[PDB]
Amino acid sequence: VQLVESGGGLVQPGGSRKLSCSASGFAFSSFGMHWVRQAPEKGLEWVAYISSGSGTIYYADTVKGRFTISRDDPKNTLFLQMTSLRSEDTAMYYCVRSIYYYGSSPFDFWGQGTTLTVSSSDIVMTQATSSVPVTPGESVSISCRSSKSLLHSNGNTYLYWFLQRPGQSPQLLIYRMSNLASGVPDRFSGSGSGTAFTLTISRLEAEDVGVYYCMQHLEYPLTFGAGTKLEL
Amino acid sequence: CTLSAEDKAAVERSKMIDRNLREDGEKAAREVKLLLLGAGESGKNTIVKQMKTGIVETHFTFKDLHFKMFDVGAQRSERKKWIHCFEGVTAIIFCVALSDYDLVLAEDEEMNRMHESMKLFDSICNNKWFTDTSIILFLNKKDLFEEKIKKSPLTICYPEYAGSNTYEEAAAYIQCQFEDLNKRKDTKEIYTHFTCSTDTKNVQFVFDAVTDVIIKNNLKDCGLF
Amino acid sequence: IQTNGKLLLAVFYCLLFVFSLLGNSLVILVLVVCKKLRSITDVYLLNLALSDLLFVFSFPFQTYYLLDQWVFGTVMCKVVSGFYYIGFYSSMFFITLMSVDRYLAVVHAVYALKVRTIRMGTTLCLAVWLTAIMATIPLLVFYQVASEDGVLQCYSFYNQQTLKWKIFTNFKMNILGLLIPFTIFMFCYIKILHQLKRCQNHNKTKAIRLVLIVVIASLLFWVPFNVVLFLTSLHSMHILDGCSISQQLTYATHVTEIISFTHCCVNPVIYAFVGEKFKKHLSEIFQK
Amino acid sequence: ASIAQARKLVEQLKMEANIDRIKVSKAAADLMAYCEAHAKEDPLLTPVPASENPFR
Amino acid sequence: ELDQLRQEAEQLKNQIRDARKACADATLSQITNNIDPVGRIQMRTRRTLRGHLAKIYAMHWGTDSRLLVSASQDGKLIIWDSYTTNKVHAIPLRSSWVMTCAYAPSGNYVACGGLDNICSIYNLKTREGNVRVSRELAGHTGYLSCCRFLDDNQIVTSSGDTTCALWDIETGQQTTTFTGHTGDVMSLSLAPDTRLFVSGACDASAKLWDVREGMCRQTFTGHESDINAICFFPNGNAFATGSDDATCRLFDLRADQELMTYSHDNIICGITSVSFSKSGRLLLAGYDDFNCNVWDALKADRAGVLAGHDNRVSCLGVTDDGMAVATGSWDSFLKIWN
Repeated sequence: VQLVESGGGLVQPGGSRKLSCSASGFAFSSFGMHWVRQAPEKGLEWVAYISSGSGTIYYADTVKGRFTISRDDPKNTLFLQMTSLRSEDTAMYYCVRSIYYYGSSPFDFWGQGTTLTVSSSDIVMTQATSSVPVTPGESVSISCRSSKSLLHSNGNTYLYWFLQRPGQSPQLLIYRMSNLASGVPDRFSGSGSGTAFTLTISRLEAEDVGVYYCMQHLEYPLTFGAGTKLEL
Repeated sequence: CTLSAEDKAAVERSKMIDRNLREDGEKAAREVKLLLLGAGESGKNTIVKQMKTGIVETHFTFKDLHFKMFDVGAQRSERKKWIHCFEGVTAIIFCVALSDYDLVLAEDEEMNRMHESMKLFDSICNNKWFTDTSIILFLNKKDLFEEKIKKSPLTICYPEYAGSNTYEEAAAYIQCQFEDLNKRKDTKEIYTHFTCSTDTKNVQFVFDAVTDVIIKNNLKDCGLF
Repeated sequence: IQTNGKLLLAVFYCLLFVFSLLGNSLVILVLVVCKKLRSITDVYLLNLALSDLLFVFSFPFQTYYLLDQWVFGTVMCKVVSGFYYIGFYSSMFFITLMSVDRYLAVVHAVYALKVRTIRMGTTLCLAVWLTAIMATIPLLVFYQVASEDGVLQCYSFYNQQTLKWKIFTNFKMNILGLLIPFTIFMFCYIKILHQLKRCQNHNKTKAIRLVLIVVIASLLFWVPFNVVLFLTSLHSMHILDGCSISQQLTYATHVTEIISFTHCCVNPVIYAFVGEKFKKHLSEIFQK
Repeated sequence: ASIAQARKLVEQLKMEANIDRIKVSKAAADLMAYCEAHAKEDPLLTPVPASENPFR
Repeated sequence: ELDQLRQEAEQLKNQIRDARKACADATLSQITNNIDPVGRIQMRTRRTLRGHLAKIYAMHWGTDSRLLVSASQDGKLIIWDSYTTNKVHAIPLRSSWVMTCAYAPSGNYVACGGLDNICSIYNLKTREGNVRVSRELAGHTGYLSCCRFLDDNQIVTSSGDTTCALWDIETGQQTTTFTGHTGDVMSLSLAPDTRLFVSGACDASAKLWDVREGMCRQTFTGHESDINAICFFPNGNAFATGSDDATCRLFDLRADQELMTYSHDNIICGITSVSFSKSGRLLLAGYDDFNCNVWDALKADRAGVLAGHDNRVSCLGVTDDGMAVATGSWDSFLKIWN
């Protein structure tokens, strides 16, 4: 399973360009896709989302109309067409995949990344800590607080926990506050009360060192946490 | 809406799945289903080669018409439990070997092979599931009968028989006898054809037969009846 | 003379209306409510029942017009005329479309099994509906209510300039309303006989009987109206003129209306009620 | 073969004939005891209110 | 002497029969004569699952009692969600002739099979996102009538070759083979203990086999015709058998005898499927006369009728939490009842 995304480079301001994301090793048709970009020094932020069969093509509020995204199912590719770049658009674009059914793990796999440089009522996510000293082998609790109740009458609360090793793509940790991502050690766990949710690390390791992000998946404009960084 | 983003996306996945299911159902409906029964060594394999585990499945298209032929010769189980799964087939191909009336069943000489053939035919033609389903009944080993009749008169298998030893009279006798096993004449039909290894129009006979069945089915559906 | 016949055809109107409403409602209930719209012919039959009922609103208002002066109003008068005319064109195109469908089913099955789907049937029936509405609109705008001899009459009002249009629109129901589609009806239904004659079925005799019954009955209650309308148009444009002939033509218009819209009752029975499937469904419903 | 088949069948019934069997009253008592132990828990036997029933 | 062997078999049969006669002083009906009846019970069509185009032959409920799996001759094994009638999965089958479907207790795997004589084990949860044939288990010389997962590695398959089998999935071989059942085995049911299981066959009898030792301990007779469905009492020492003679026969494992029969003069068709509730008070049986029947277990009275399927009811199931009863009939609709 790979998500190779190509393009990037330095572009004159106001330019237009297409970012590419070539996928292999899985049924690209059955998996919806997302483009999620990261500023050089800030956290991740949602950009675009396209469902399976191209039924829905959603974009974040700040970037609607200016951005477009399409998919080539016969060739298993994803393209993000880009118009009139600004200094705010200088970022690191990540290609993310998702699937939606009961028991599925959205945002499970993330891409390697592409760099793009440009010359000169939404749910609020708060990670109040933003810096915590860590000592290996000791349990750390990192709490993310949302503006509105992430619980839904269906019985689900929609919070996602992502770990970013340095110089590495984000990795899913917990979905729906309590479901451990497949392939992730049990040292991480989650627990929340519908307004604030904590990720608990039992025994810290070197792999645990990184930056953690919290997502909500209730309203379509996805909002990200600031990022809690681990310093040993 | 009162549905989350993930709930809506799951509903969209379900919509895609229903669309694919409808497409596959249309594709299956375009297809013509034949259930092939051969009483022992009744030319089943030979005709199978000509037109080209428990069940043997074959698919072939002739003049833009698709055919799925299901052979159940190797089942060797209680037919009452798995013969109803074939309710709804376009037609039943039934192979009878004419050369078998001199030969006897492997389970002692007590029953003739033709006798077993007609009990099996009486079972399947009159089965409750195949009430309205047509039968294309193939008379195989025509050359063997033609060469071999003069040695043994047909009266041994049919004591009531009184006729010449020529091919035509004997074949007419057997065809009439097999068509006589049909308890219920009005609903269904029986198509008889004699085949050898040389002929290449046996599958054409199958096509005309299933075309008749298709026309009858639509006549029932279209209101002409 | 015409008054006694008018009372007789009013009693016939009452019986005709109740029977047609009951038959169309029962066919609709069986096809969509009690059972499923499985086949393309099932869709076609249900839509033909809707077309029939769309025609059967008309006769209560027409009966009231015949018995008494119009009191509904000009807009209601146009609505009544529209109901009548959409029933008309819908009958044309639906009978012809089912004719084509049966031709495909019986003659070219190797193509029918693939062309005949729910989507194709929906597209054809839809196109029939829009064509009927677009044909109705020009006669929708024509109808007007006028007071003659103290009696209010809702009728298709034509001026001297519109008199030529009256000839064209009356002929349009002949040359385009019936002549073009009944060429297809003729070609398909006799062709069903030739293929069915060259066939081996136990059901071929019953099917021959039913197809002959349909093809004769459609003519019986469908051609006299068109030929009488054509003759009336000829009289209006004065090639064949006679005052006593004109009175006989008015009487013939009344009786040919009777003949034409007895179809709203007879067509459902011959197109749905006869046949094994509908009797089976009726028996199942009675069992329920 | 056939004689050996009969022999094996005979040893089969011989093995099956040695099973201890308890009084049928004890059997019915056990059945009714399990029936009474979980009578309240079963949703079909005792109708549930619509609030906690998910299939609404 | 072969006649001597037959005589010994007859003597053993007499010994078994009179052992049962001595071990049965009374019957069930007199014992439960004082208890209050269930009374009239009705279950509505809460959900109707669509999308199947051929006759439904088998159903199975997931462990959580949210997901379910449905099999039909259209070659589609469809995994559905109950409350939201969504198709979480739809698997095209190689062999459209399917009569058995199974949901693994861990929910990771699903089993299918039929006239193909092969049991297909399907891995739902994979990185690729597509359900794949995890393993193809072969070896039965007849059609696979039913198959239940012992766990993610061990599976039991009953077949029409007059045999049951216990297969190890990862190796792909059949570790154990249960033989001695004259007819074609039509159904099997694992106990909650998951080591002993009862299987009924076409020879009008059932046998309780053990998974570990691999030999039948108790053989139960009583029916006049074939046995189509078998199920275990929720506790474990009793089991119910649905047969072609319009009677449901409930037996106890310890008493080794027929504890009760269920029949009424109206029903004449066979019983396609049988099931039990959570408490064991209710026995649900689908028949060929198009309607499921709910019987009281302690009193042979019929508790009610679940009607609403326009064709033969071919499979039944009860949710593990016991909340819902799913009936899948040949009319290509599965209905959930509550």
